[PDB]
Amino acid sequence: RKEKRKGWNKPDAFHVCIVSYQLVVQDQHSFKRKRWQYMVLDEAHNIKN
DNA sequence: CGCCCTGGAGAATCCCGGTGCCGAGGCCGCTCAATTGGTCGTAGACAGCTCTAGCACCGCTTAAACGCACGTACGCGCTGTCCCCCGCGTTTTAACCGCCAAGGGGATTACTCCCTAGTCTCCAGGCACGTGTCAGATATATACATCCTGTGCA
Repeated sequence: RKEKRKGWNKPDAFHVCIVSYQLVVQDQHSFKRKRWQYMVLDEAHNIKN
């Protein structure tokens, strides 16, 4: 993940990113820094709580 | 034939932004032991006087300190050996959350009696002190006890 995040910030290396549900719990501090346009949730019956 | 010195390579570090996050401090409400004064009685500093071991000293009387000479043997330097834990990759488990919500007992706060001991008081007696007495260690008569000497002998 560090190797994925070293081409991350300054330029645009991707038009979309694929991140698992549970990884945003640990990496929430890193993912909250970058601005985003669309964040979509699959099978929302998880987050329902 | 194989080793210091150089050069290429790699990665670990330092430092400078860049944005989200939370408790340090400020602000208020409040509220209780510090502050001020008076009363009261009480131990500490000031002599006072005394008395007693520390101080400085002098001179026998040994007795450790010292200087040195020898020495020998273990601390140390060097060398060969080998093996054991570090570095790294691959396997395996501990712990967090999600589900899906309930109580539970133990220190806290507040209240409530109740009785053990501080304080005061007087009566008595007991252990620090002075003296009696024996234990141990000390210094000296003493009855033989071992050389020395007249001394008489064969």
